[PDB]
Amino acid sequence: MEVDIALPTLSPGDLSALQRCEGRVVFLETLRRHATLREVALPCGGDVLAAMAAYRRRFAAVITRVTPHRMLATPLGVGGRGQSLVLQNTGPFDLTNGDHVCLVPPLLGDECLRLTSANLELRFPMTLPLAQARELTARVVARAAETLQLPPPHRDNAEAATRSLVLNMIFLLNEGAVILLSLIPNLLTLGAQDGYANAVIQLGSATRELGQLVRQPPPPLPQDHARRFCVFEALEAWIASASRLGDTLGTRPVARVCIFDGPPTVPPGEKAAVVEV
Amino acid sequence: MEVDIALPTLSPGDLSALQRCEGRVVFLETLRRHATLREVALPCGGDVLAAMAAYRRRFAAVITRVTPHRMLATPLGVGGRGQSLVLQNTGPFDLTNGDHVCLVPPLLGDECLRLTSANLELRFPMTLPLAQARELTARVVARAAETLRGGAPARGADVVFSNGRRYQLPPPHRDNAEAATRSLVLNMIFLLNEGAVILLSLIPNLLTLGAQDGYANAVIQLGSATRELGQLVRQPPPPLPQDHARRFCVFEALEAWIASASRLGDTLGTRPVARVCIFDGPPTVPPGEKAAVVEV
Amino acid sequence: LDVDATLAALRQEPAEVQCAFGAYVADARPDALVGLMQRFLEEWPGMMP
Amino acid sequence: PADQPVHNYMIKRLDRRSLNAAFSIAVEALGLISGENLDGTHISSAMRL
Repeated sequence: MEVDIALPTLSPGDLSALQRCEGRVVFLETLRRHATLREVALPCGGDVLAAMAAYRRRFAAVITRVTPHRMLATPLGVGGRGQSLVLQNTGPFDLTNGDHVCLVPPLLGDECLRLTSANLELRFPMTLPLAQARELTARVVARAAETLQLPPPHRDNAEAATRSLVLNMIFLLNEGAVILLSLIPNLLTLGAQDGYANAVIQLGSATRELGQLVRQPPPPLPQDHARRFCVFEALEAWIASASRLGDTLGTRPVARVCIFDGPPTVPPGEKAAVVEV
Repeated sequence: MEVDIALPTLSPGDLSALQRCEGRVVFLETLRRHATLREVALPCGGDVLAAMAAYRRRFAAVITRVTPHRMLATPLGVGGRGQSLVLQNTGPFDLTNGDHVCLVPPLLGDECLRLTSANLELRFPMTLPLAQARELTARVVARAAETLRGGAPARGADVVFSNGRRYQLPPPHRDNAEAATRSLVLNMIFLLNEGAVILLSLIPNLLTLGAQDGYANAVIQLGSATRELGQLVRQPPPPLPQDHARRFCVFEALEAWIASASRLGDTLGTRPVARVCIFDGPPTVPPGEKAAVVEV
Repeated sequence: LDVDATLAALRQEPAEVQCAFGAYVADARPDALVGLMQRFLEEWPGMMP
Repeated sequence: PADQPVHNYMIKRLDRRSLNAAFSIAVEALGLISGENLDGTHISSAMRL
């Protein structure tokens, strides 16, 4: 399948600028075979949180050719996992070989191929490696939680992010989880005889600030402490949650980079082969 | 895209052992049509967390036929149409037909080739069905945790079933299970406690609601629309001037926790790498025996 | 003696107050210099985190 | 890894300058060469030459 995006008549002042966008990704809404350019288009920059929430509700598409009439595309993932294509990087950090990439809305705006003749503008999302996209989502959601190079939130959707976060956190509290919660001092004392044990604990740990301020008594034996065991259940639940906490706030990694011959690290603004996942 | 591996000739006898591992998986570094055996090697006594984190920055590849000269591999990530391929199951328990496999390090007692002629070691990761692996990880971690607090060291229920037969979950001291897993249990238990503490610090009165009518009502209201009982998160007290030795900004701690939790969740596998589509064979493949698979 | 530009450009950082004992004065009231020093010393750490 | 053969197409623009000089000739010569004021005296043709 090859999504076909039709174009209206264009002035030569912007057609030649659109030609340069040969390896960026756009977000359709329905996967019909044909679709006009006006359809696939997002308003000018605003509320990076809302936009990041919108990328979840639509499936991406990367474009390959730009003819004076017609502009092709490719629906990224609907049935395929090995359609090796090429897409250019537009994020600040240079993405290296091996790691996955995730789509993130742009910061500060200023990335808008404002077309005057057609009277519309596009905002192609930037591409970041997973390790840094996670951190960016963390920073933005924390800042949203603060309000009860950086744009301010809107207080209408930030509450939705807070709701998702607080739900995913609330459902960690289990009658088994308290058993683990009981050994905070037994953990700190273990984080003293060795080096790695102390290394795993952070500095503003938000728990060392607790284990040295409050004593907790032995836990109450739960109902039927003979038949079943609770710590196992709580830990399994926590694995199940944390395996899917990153995506529920940001976006799943959409493709991983593979290059057969070129230099490993590809700089910003340069195309690099890829395979999707 | 099939890569070959130069093989520094070892000896008779050992080469037979290398021939016996004609089905396992190996983690390459980069997709080049050549590679030296010295490259795909890991000290078979190693930290499980770091190995599981490194498994992401590599490519899986299965060892097809081997010869005294070289051995041929086939990567799994990139591929055309997802062609079939053979795989040697090496987990502790069998895997059925029509499910998904996942790659985890040798969490329990380890097995590792010791190629004494070439003086290098190899680790071949286990091959587990999805849910059973996601539960076995929790099993080993929970056993280590129960041991940690010096409580009742045994409960006779550290056992896992799979297709009838009962498995024993070998004792946790065999190779280095008291040392090569400490990192994992620490890094998991700590994050769990930190998440709990942050939540309780943002909502101080959560555990003083109705035992059955308040907490459930709060959860159901939170899951539903925007009432939220006002700022259900009470405004935390104002922090210190960031040079006082006891500054504590709760929100930056929440930020660090989100980041670390996401990172830990991604470096755990649990995203299927293949799927057994065996055909013309016994529907249940026992451990140690090959099994037809199609990559996902 | 051109500081107006320096200040007008340096105040972009919102704020941070490390301490206040070093840059604050106060107009005393009568009944001074016997118990007034006592009223002062009692909260001397109150100015120095 | 191996490297592919790379090409590159580049163009470069010209630079444009000029030159000039001055040749101001007098008025008496202007007249006499044209002969408009040349009177048939044996002394005028010498001035023409």
